[PDB]
Amino acid sequence: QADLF
Amino acid sequence: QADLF
Amino acid sequence: VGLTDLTFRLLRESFADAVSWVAKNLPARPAVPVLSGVLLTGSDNGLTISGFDYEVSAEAQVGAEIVSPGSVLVSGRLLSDITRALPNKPVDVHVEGNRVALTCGNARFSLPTMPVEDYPTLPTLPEETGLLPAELFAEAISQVAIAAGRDDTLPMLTGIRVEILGETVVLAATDRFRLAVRELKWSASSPDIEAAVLVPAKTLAEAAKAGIGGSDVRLSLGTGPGGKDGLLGISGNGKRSTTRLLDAEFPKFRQLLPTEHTAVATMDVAELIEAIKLVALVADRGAQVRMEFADGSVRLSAGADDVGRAEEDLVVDYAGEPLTIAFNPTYLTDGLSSLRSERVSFGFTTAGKSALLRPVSGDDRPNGNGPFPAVSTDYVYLLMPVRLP
Amino acid sequence: VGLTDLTFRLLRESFADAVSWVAKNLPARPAVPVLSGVLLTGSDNGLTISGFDYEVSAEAQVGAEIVSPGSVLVSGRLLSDITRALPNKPVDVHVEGNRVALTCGNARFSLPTMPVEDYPTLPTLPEETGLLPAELFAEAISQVAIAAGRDDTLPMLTGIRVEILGETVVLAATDRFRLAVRELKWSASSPDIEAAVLVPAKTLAEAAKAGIGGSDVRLSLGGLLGISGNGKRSTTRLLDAEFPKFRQLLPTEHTAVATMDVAELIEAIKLVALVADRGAQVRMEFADGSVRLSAGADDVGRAEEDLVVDYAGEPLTIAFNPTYLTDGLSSLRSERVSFGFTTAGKSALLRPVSNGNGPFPAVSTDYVYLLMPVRL
Ligand SMILES: [Ca+2]
Ligand SMILES: [Ca+2]
Repeated sequence: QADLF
Repeated sequence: QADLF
Repeated sequence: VGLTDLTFRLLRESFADAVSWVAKNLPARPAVPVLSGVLLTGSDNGLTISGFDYEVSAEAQVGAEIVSPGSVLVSGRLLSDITRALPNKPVDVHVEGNRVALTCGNARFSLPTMPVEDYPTLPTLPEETGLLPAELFAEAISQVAIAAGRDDTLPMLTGIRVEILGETVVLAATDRFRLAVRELKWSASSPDIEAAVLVPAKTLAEAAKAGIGGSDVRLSLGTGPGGKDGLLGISGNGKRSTTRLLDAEFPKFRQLLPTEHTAVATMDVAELIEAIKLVALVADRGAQVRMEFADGSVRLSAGADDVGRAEEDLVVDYAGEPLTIAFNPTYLTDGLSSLRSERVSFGFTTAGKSALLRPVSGDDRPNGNGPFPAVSTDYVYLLMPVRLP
Repeated sequence: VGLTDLTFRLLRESFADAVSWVAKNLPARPAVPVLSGVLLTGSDNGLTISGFDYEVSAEAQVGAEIVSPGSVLVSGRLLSDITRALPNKPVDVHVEGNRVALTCGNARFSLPTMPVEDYPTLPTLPEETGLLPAELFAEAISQVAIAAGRDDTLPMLTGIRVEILGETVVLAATDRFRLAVRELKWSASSPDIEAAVLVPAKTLAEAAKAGIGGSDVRLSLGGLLGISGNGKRSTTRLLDAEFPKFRQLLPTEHTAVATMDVAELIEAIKLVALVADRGAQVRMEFADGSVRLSAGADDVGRAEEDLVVDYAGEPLTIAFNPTYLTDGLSSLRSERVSFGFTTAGKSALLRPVSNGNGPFPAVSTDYVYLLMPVRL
């Protein structure tokens, strides 16, 4: 999973 | 509680 | 048969219902991986779905168009999850090597398989001992199972005893606090031939609720010798299942049923059930609810000052002198919900002896003072009380 | 004060529904034992049922026949359990000393009480900041709440940020994986009001869901957030955490855009993801006129399904969390969806729906669900 911030 | 047998 | 492995086509709803059927009797939650799967074999005009647990085996046969013979073993829960979520269209299954190609509409699945070499040969069903409507079998097991023991340490109480004499079948279970007996008539293949077996309650209860539909459910015990050893087949409506019986000897239960009652009470079951677990809201630990029987009234009471006290009076058609008796509220409503009648009849003796709950019709029955005999019914739920404060 | 304590009469279902709501979140065995309880207070205006935990307040007003004024504090859970299970008839409640006599039909209860002098005074509501239809508040909270974090071991994600400027209200929540923002307009008293607070998601979600009758919902800011209306009233303590500045995350343009039927896509995701490892990811290969959803490995099985889709831009292969993706699609409450894309490593912008080859601007909408993809 990737992050917005 | 009471028992049958 | 040859090069092309098992490949078939059938409708989704039929495919899914059969796989959902076998997989529910396949909890099989952990390893070994051989036990996690479900095995499909096409032949003739139809498809067979097979599974095994500990003590119960499920096999569901459905019609399918078999373009090529074969068998394949695929994961049980996943293929039941797939076949339920597919669109409503035909399902094409084609075994390719170590995997299975599943095509429904625009959705396609390729799932790995396991060696069919490893799947156990599952028990033979004995010869059919008889059959009864599934809607009667569903209710008969539902009434008797609720009194069966849930324990382990005492295998004797965890089963349902099946007594077969001719066309009459008698079912019984007890946890030593409560006894449930149902007597019914069925279509027997050996009338008259006698037998008594004991089948695990939980499996026989789940198999009955599963079965509701429906066709006539067939029980397979023996030819007999004679009963038989060692299994109970339950077949009908395209499904078939074996459960290993239990060796324990069920108590001789007809000595426990009272021949007489010193006092009897008849009430509305729906109104009493709601009264019990309203009053029992304050009953400490769900222990006991108390019933003070006088004529035309019973007073339900429970609770302690530390949390609360409850009281409710209901109308009763009472015969005999006043009696104050206390029961386990859960055991008490378990019996009342099991009678499946508009009204209930309580056979009483003393506050320390058994109370016999009997189903009574909407309005039939007639009884001045003296001892009242126990009237015959097809069902009996006998409950013994709790010692009063 | 008077010899006769609180005595009243009211319908049971009216009584039961009000007590069930106030009692729902009360603590079972709190360090301060009165919070476990519920406080009943009759007046000319009817009977008021109150609940508190020093953090969240619940107060319900019901019409009742007050035979004598007074208040009483009785165990919360039990009394909602009682009136839910009583027969459908009038309920008579009479406080006798330290006990309460409750009679409905042929049922009678005497329950112990707690000192009414030991109950905290509930917070007063701030002045009303504005009000909006209950149907809109219900829908607005349902859309953004799904993106808030569900684990208090990192609280800053567990809230819903409420930004109020004039008539426009903006609601936002994010778990760092997904951001949901909805803009709505409400009737504010007065114009030029500007405030921004961050409220625990779960409670603010419960107040919205419990509020579909609906009447009109009033929000009061002054810290605590009041939610009043339809005979019910509640204050919630805000959260101290800093909410991310979230509008830098929303793309103004997209390299590719796609519009699909949501009901068709939701069913496709759920079925394809059955073989997805850990429910981790679903792959989507966007080409023109088609998307191919795929998941799974030789681990369990693999699944693929193709869907029809209006596509603009160059083909893109991107993978999302199936649970996070279906959460967003369910939030649009529209027949179709619009996907703003850039790269397989950047955010995808979902939008409710009823150019040339160049970069496509993001069309303005009241709701946006922005989701981050998975590796590949
Ligand atoms: Ca409300
Ligand atoms: Ca971003």
